[PDB]
Amino acid sequence: KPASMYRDIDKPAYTRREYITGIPGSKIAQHKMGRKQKDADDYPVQISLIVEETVQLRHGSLEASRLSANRHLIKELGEEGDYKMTLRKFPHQVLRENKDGMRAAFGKIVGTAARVQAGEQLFTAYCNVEDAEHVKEAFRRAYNKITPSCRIDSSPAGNA
Amino acid sequence: FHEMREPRIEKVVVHMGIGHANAEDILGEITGQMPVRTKAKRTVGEFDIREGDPIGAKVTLRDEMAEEFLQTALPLAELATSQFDDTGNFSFGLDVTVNLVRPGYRVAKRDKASRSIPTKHRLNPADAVAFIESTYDVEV
Amino acid sequence: ATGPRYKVPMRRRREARTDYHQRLRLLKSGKPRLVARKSNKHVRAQLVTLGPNGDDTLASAHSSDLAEYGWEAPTGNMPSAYLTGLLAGLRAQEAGVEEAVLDIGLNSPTPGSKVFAIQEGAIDAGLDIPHNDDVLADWQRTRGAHIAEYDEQLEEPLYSGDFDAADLPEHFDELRETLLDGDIEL
Amino acid sequence: MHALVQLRGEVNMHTDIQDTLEMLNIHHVNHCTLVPETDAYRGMVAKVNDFVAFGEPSQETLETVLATRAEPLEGDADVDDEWVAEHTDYDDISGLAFALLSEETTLREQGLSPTLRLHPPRGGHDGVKHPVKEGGQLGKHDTEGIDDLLEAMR
Amino acid sequence: PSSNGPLEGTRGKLKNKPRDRGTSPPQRAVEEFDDGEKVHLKIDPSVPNGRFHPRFDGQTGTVEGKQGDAYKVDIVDGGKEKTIIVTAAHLRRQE
RNA sequence: UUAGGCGGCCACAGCGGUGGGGUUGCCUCCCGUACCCAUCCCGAACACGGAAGAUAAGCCCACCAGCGUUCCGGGGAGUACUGGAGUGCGCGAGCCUCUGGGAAACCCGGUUCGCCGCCACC
RNA sequence: AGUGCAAGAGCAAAAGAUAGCUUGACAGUGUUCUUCCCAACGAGGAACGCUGACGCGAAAGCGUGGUCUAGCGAACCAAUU
RNA sequence: CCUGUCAAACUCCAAACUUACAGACGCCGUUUGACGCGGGGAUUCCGGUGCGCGGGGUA
Ligand SMILES: [Cl-]
Ligand SMILES: [Cl-]
Ligand SMILES: [Mg+2]
Ligand SMILES: [Mg+2]
Ligand SMILES: [Mg+2]
Ligand SMILES: [Mg+2]
Ligand SMILES: [Mg+2]
Ligand SMILES: [Mg+2]
Ligand SMILES: [Mg+2]
Ligand code: NA
Ligand code: NA
Ligand code: NA
Ligand code: NA
Ligand code: NA
Ligand SMILES: [Sr+2]
Ligand SMILES: [Sr+2]
Ligand SMILES: [Sr+2]
Ligand SMILES: [Sr+2]
Ligand SMILES: [Sr+2]
Ligand SMILES: [Sr+2]
Ligand SMILES: [Sr+2]
Repeated sequence: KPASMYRDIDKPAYTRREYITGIPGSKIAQHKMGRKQKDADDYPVQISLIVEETVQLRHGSLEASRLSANRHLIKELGEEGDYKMTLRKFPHQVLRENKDGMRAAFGKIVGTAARVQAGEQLFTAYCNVEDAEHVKEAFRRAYNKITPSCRIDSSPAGNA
Repeated sequence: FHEMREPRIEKVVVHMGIGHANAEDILGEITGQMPVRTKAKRTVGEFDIREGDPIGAKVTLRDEMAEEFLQTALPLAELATSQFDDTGNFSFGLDVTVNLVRPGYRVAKRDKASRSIPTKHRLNPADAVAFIESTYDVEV
Repeated sequence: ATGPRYKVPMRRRREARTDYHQRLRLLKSGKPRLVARKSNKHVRAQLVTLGPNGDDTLASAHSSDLAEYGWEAPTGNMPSAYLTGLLAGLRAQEAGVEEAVLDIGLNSPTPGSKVFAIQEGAIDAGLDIPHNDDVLADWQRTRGAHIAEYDEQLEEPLYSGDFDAADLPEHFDELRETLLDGDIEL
Repeated sequence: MHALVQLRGEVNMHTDIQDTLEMLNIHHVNHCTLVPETDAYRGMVAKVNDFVAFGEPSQETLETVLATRAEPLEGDADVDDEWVAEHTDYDDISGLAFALLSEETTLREQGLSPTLRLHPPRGGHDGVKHPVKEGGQLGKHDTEGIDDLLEAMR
Repeated sequence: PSSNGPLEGTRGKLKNKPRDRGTSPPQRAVEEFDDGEKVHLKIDPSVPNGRFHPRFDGQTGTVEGKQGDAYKVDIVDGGKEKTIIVTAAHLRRQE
């Protein structure tokens, strides 16, 4: 199913699980990667991937971008590299699909997505001055798998 | 200051938690006054589905009736620190409960302008063990 | 107390001094209230009316100011209560008040009690108050007879401060006799 | 005292906005009225803010417009100093202009129509699709801006 | 609306703000009003009886007499004149 | 109000805490069951009768802000949102400008440990 | 928590519980609102009165069924008082 | 304790705004009689578009 079908916020917030059944499971494997036993404060560099347009990101897309991002951080810093990345959004919005013409059209439940306002941080990483470009590269790959354009903004980092 | 702070016995409640009574007779003798039936609440698997119905009996003693009972009741127990409340109450054993408190306890038992007894005026386990122990027996 | 959503009772409720449900039913009469109260030593009768910023007491009597007319006896008994009601009642009539509803606050409707004696007193003073005779103590008890016979079981005077030995309900009579009399400085 | 001039027609404008203009005595495009600066009138002009041009005019400008467009409550009698003097509580137009600006009287009080029926702006105006701050002609103007408009429509 | 009973869609207007929960003060349930007086109509969530139709919440009517202990208040629903029977508990003087 | 009664508003009044106060005065705790009355058993309570003792409770007075609440300053914020207008921008979801309104969270500093009415009373 | 049953709402010296008593789940007749916003329309419903007769309570007062909003039916005809 | 997120059928908060009544200003009415009232005659009960706010639907 094309994202063009769900990327816009053109429907009421649909999240009440007490009134919705049959909601598919999320495909997002982890929201906290790297060394999560360590605190983000222990790093000199903090880089975030910022969304430039308000949109909806289906859990399938989050998993893909997060995966292709962290996967790179693993390949370049190791299965235990000194870094930590976070996917701060969760897909609360339940999605439908009308899958019988336009009669009784209310769709059946088919998935979930996270609403992201433009300017917000979707992902945020924390690394050492060394692996600053490795995380910038992980993000370049991640924003290629989500609808909107993104800004790779560097927070704590005056080592230019 | 001490006269209106030195403990006393508000009530001694003797009771037999049976479960279906005929035992009223003995309590009426070991205490000196009429006993009261005990009803239960909530249905119970153990053939106890009848909500309201005799299951026990108790007798609340006050003043002399209470002391004249303890004089011959306390010697029948091996009181211990643990066997005491956080309010200064203790119950041993047929159950035998002793409610100890400071003078003006009425302030919380009257109808008009009643009030909760301040924690300072609330009896203490230590303060309780003392009073009692300070009268015909030992502690722990 | 616990949080923003916590519900604190109205002040007179926490203080456990006003039964609001009974109060409402009381006020529905549209008539003034004969507020009957009592302390360990005294008894107080007040004729209260409803007001914009709170109640308005129009007349009242305290068992203490009973002496002011010739009372040397204790002030926390039946004779005391009746006479106090009557005095308050008489003063009520003075201020133009003619009818009332008995408000016994948090006291119990026990037959023959003092709040009921206060009521009988206020009624005899000429005040129209809905009541029931068979809930009022018999005359003699109001006079204080029950106490005399209690002093009969003497061996040791009932009253410490000597007001008398065998006590006197006849004094009650002298006082009521004085109050029902016109003269009297209310 | 502000001078109000309708610059945008009635077609498609909110009815409550159209009734406001009429209450302010304006029933046509290019018609101008003078309104005291009260809280009540303030709300009214604020509501018609997008279909009008307003501001405080200078004494001279008010005098030019009055001379050229003031009218009697009835009739075609020309309005000049002699008319003013022989009909109002003032000696001439200036006395009227001053009293108006100082909000001491109203055109009606002095037997004059509440409305000045101005002429189209000589050389056109700055457009009715944008406010003053954006280069348009709508909304509140400078005393100099208002005078420019009122004079081009004398 | 899915249904059309009197309390349809009255969740908010008939619910008490948490702190105003519980039996209401008797003073306003005994308040007396005079004919001609302007009174705002507002149902008191805690008071069951003496209410008017929720649809009228927010009206400012005119007392024109009483029926028993309740008041007869005149209002104009849209363009229609109606008489509302309502007890003091659900009324408040204007100004 | 050197301690009381009936209240209005119903936490600015709650929660917790510190200090002070009573010989024939007040309120209490308190003493006590012949009576009225009372406990499905208990003068515990309710009710009645009363003053040996006490200010330890309560209560009243003075006060503390840690929690809760009210209001206020400064910051967040004229932000978020928004009534009116536009041949302004954007592929578009949408955004911007002018005009008129305008938060919430939260932080910091203050305020708040009730206010008021009637009656009675060294 | 409980309050018969949806949901939302109401309720703590109670609208909940227990005990005891009681039959107002009463007869007659209205006002008003609702049904049907505005704005006419029936049955049905509710709130609030007057009259009669009662219950309970010391009394104020409460009781026109169940805390509130669902549980309902024209004319003709029959039976019934 | 710290740290990451939400709600058409959540709310300790809370607009713009809509709305009842009143006063003031404006406008209008007392020969153009308004407001209100009674009566005669209808037509009408396929609507559409823009804008704002929507709900359904990939549209
Ligand atoms: Cl009392
Ligand atoms: Cl109604
Ligand atoms: Mg002309
Ligand atoms: Mg142009
Ligand atoms: Mg709503
Ligand atoms: Mg002390
Ligand atoms: Mg375009
Ligand atoms: Mg047929
Ligand atoms: Mg039949
Ligand atoms: Na079909
Ligand atoms: Na039993
Ligand atoms: Na309430
Ligand atoms: Na004390
Ligand atoms: Na009907
Ligand atoms: Sr849509
Ligand atoms: Sr992209
Ligand atoms: Sr005792
Ligand atoms: Sr496109
Ligand atoms: Sr402002
Ligand atoms: Sr009912
Ligand atoms: Sr609306």
